[PDB]
Amino acid sequence: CQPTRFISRHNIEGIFTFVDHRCVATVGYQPQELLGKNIVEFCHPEDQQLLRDSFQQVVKLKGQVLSVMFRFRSKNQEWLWMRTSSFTFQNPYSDEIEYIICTNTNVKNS
Amino acid sequence: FKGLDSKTFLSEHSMDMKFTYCDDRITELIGYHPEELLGRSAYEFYHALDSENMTKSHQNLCTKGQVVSGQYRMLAKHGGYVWLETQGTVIYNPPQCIMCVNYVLSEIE
Repeated sequence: CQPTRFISRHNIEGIFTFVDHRCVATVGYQPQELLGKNIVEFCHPEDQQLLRDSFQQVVKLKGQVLSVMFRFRSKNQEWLWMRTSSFTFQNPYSDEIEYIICTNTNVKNS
Repeated sequence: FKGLDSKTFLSEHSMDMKFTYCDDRITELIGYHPEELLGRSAYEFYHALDSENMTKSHQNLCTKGQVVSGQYRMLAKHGGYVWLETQGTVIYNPPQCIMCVNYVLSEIE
């Protein structure tokens, strides 16, 4: 059974700058409802600081994967557990600011 | 001349390198529509002379979790090859899929 997931790209502040249309099946929003908002805006209040701190650390981890689990508000206003696996990318031919690539999976908290 | 973002595209793969997702950026670069790639192994697109090196690169990714491919050639939809380099990362669970950031190093040749 294929887990339901979609990819996103964020600036280092957490703002969605690219959203894969698989998000509609995973969380119910159109990409345009996510683009330009901070992922923290969709995060349960108990998990917000964790998710902020995860974005802050993934840039210190030399491009390695950092995972975080948190509750994401779906378009139906319900809390879905998500496991986001993120890592930074920087094109080595450039000195452009790195950005963060995430894969966002709906998972069980069991 | 193209700016960095316009020569980069993300792809996602199962562990056998079949495409499970591809960014629409690939269309301007290489000609493919994402939907025609789904279910095709990436290895179908690698130049013959890069095949043995990409096999080794895949084994390194599966063992280590992350890899940089080094330069290789990818077949474009309307013939020709482009040079690319790819950073691959395995996404593991509680391996699930491979995430590729692909950067084009050349015009179709």
